[PDB]
Amino acid sequence: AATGRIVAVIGAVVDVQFDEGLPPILNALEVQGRETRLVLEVAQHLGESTVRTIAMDGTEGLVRGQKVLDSGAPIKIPVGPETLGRIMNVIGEPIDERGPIKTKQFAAIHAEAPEFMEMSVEQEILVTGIKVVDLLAPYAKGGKIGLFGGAGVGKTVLIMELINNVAKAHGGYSVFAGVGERTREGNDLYHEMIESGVINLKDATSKVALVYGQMNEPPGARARVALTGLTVAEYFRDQEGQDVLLFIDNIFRFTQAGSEVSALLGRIPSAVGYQPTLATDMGTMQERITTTKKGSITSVQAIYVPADDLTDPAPATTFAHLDATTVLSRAIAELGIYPAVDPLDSTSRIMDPNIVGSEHYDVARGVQKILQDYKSLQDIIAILGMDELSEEDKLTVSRARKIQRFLSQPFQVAEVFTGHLGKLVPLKETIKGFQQILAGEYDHLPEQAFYMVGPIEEAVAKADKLAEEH
Amino acid sequence: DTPEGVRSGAGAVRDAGGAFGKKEQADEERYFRARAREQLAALKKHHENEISH
Amino acid sequence: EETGRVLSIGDGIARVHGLRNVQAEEMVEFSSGLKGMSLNLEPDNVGVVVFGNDKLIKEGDIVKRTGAIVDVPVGEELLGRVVDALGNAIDGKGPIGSKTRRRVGLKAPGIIPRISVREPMQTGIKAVDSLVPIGRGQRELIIGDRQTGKTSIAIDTIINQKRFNDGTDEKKKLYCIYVAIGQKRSTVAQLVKRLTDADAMKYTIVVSATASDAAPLQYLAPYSGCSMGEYFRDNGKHALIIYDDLSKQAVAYRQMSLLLRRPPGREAYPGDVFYLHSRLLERAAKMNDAFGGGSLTALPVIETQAGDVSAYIPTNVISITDGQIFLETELFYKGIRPAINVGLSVSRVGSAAQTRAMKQVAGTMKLELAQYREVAAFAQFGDLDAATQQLLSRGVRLTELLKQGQYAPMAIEEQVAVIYAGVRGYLDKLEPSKITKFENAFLSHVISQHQALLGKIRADGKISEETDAKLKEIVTNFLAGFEA
Ligand SMILES: Nc1ncnc2c1ncn2[C@@H]1O[C@H](COP(=O)(O)OP(=O)(O)OP(=O)(O)O)[C@@H](O)[C@H]1O
Ligand SMILES: Nc1ncnc2c1ncn2[C@@H]1O[C@H](COP(=O)(O)OP(=O)(O)O)[C@@H](O)[C@H]1O
Ligand SMILES: [Mg+2]
Ligand SMILES: [Mg+2]
Repeated sequence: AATGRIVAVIGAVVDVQFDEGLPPILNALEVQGRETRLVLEVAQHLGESTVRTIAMDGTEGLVRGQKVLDSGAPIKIPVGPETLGRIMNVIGEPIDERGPIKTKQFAAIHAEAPEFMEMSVEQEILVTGIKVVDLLAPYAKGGKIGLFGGAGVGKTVLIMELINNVAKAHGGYSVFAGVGERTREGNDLYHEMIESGVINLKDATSKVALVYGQMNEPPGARARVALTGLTVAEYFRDQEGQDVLLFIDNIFRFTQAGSEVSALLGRIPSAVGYQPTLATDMGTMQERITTTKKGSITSVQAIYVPADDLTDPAPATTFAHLDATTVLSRAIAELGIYPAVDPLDSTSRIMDPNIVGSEHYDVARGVQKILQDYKSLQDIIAILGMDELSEEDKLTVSRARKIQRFLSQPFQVAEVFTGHLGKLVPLKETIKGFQQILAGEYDHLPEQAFYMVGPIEEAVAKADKLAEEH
Repeated sequence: DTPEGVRSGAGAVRDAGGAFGKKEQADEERYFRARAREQLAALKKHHENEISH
Repeated sequence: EETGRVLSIGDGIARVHGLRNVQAEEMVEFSSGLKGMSLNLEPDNVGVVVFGNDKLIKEGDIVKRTGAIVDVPVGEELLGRVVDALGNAIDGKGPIGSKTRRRVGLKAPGIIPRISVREPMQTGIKAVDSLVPIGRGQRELIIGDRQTGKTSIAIDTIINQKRFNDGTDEKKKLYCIYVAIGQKRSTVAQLVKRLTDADAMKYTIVVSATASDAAPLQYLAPYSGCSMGEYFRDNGKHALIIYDDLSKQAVAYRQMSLLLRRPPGREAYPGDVFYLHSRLLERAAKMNDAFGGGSLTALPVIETQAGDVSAYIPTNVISITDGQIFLETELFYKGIRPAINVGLSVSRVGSAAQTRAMKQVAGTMKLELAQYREVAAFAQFGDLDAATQQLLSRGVRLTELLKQGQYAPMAIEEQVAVIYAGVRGYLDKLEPSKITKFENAFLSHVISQHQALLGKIRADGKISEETDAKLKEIVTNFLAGFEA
């Protein structure tokens, strides 16, 4: 089909000249003669019937003049119920060594976004079981959740815990898109779900599909794996009227990969160094990941915050695309509170007394206010001394510290790290416990009793153990 | 005043991570570490009292 | 041999005209014998990076295709040999008898060929092996400023590997590879001298790309060493590699790309510096049993100017690595040597990549040190002996315990012994400035008299109750007899 020839191989950007009709942009080009499959996606019509293409795999071995065919369609991936329990690449190739993925329906990774009249206006609440999330920044069923955080702050652990708590319980299928992450973590997740039962290698009851492009992959591949995963999720939303859970790790890699190829594509660098087409491409991806009126897709996306700078363009743009945001602060993790959710930075759209209820809203706002007042008091402490503050100031500091400790919750996925058994706190118990702490009913209990506990019943019980060991 | 001028916020002392921030961090711990001991001892006395009765 | 004509040769970049059958990333040979790599295949010319001085190359030279993508002589015949980026021996001990050549740009193992990290990669450093354990197949970053001791940590691990290499079991044997990128020849020679006086060279391959060596050579060196380690990893053997100054590889990539007219980005580093470092480190993995069960451990070193770990390359490398060992100048000049900031230094446990005996004392040591750090950061003492002064004294004791000298790796059992001595409170009464003397004396006393205890600890891998009682006796007796 209009067999082209490679005219230049610079980095991942390969230019092909088509003597016959030029392939339209975003179509997939297959390089002939390579032992494996190398797919070149058209990016620009440079001119003189030449297309600038970004390779989806390594460009080593390419020789000028090599024949390149045109598929005629954007990269098409095997999609359907048969992808569950299978690991697939960006170009939809089985990488689990379990044979070909035999799906009767193929879909292209590139597609238009859902229309405005297809947007749903409902806002439910998803009880993850995490005290910080459910109280301060409640997640919503179908909403777009964002796990903002730096490096080594808890994004991967938190997302795996969310998979364990929600996805396992959720009857609908789930999709995990490992965009630009460590390959070791991908294998860990694959093995963990095998033993957990979410992926069954024997039967056909698997409930989670895996799309992985790790950082070992070339920049081009790392910029489309998210599109492949969301295409699979879209199939599980439109073709099948089911609720889906799309878990993507480090969406930031989607933006970063574009920055690694924009210069070769021929674009003038934008601020800091990202590609000029940052917001547009990010929206094109994100708008597709929504809950239409046909079906719901509750998406949890981990977003790496470069150098813990939220003002960085990549995390900054993604804030507008997410209904519920949970920012993991390194300073809190240094304090030891795990999860390291920043109580005064995390926000959710359903945090509305009409939606979450008056009591829930009041308790959450009280917690946030007391923590703000504690932040204010710390500056005074640094100069005056703790033994100089007023009794009201000391009471506020004590209660705020107790609340901060009670925010910490041991995770089942973190049982290996912390050593404590994982706990899941119901929303009612979370609200009741934080309300009691705000009231002061547990002021007599030491702060240590509130650290790494589940419900306040565990909190008071721990205090008694310490007294018995005193 | 003029918005352009750099504006400080609550917690800046601790956020800096300097000597004054560390002093505040340690000072808070030293106070409540002692308070917890008093509270824990009081709880132990309460437990002993209810054991007696 | 499809050949080309050098249109322009400048600053190591040859825009060869011809080579119509040249492969991308393929080595090409110049008329003078200099070898280059084709990177920028353009419609009319081929951008070739010469692996050496470009003075010999002149316009009109004939460049012949070698016919193979750049590869490095690979195998176990390179053990004990100081080689360059292209596998050419520079130790003057003779030609390397390698029979196998492996491409420097091979892909990393996939999801399936990997298994969870299990084996402990002992470094011989108390602080590393106790509070930030490193497992085999785990990429740990030795990040720090200049003259902070990162190379000291790496070489100490290299020397530590001896006690396992000279044994019998091949599971514990860990061949080492040191990749020197940008370090001067005198420094590399000093490192080799240390290794060959500690008889560690026998199991090390020292790939060297010094400052004199061309930017392409410095850029290729890490991949060469990684492939040499991949030889052991894919044959069931376990290997360790230290990419010294991966930042110096970044500047080599910057020079190579900019001289290749590739547009610059952040700090003029080419946009693919992240991939440059990612594809290298991702290769380090623990192969599953079906794939031989071998492992490749990577310890990249990154120099941070003024301790700004928020800089571009430091953040890029930090994201890639599993854990980071933070070395701070202030600790070094405050006496904590090695200057490991255990508070900020993090390392994924490697799914229990620490021996049980070490774990038992390390957990409590970690908790005590955390509490000590939280409370003893004032230096403005007012009056709480039971609460604070008790805690901070133990913290000082444990810090003195963590302090360790250079080129003296300790076996894991000896570390367990000393950490036991400190963590059980037996040294709380000992003077804070005499703790180090006690450490040395107790180490010697155990090794000489109670060597059976160390053997039992090592063999079992766990300190049982009976072994604990024996340790109680030993430490109490020596502590009583420590000061004559
Ligand atoms: N454990 C130690 N205790 C005390 N001093 C040490 C220790 N390890 C290394 N040093 C000393 O610290 C100094 C710097 O060590 P080293 O050469 O490892 O630093 P570096 O960060 O790798 O240096 P460079 O910037 O030259 O690459 C040397 O004087 C060395 O002897
Ligand atoms: N409950 C917890 N939640 C999150 N992280 C924890 C917890 N307990 C310990 N940790 C440590 O914090 C680290 C978080 O790192 P991880 O989430 O894997 O990378 P990132 O934070 O970049 O996503 C873990 O590797 C773990 O060692
Ligand atoms: Mg992670
Ligand atoms: Mg060094």
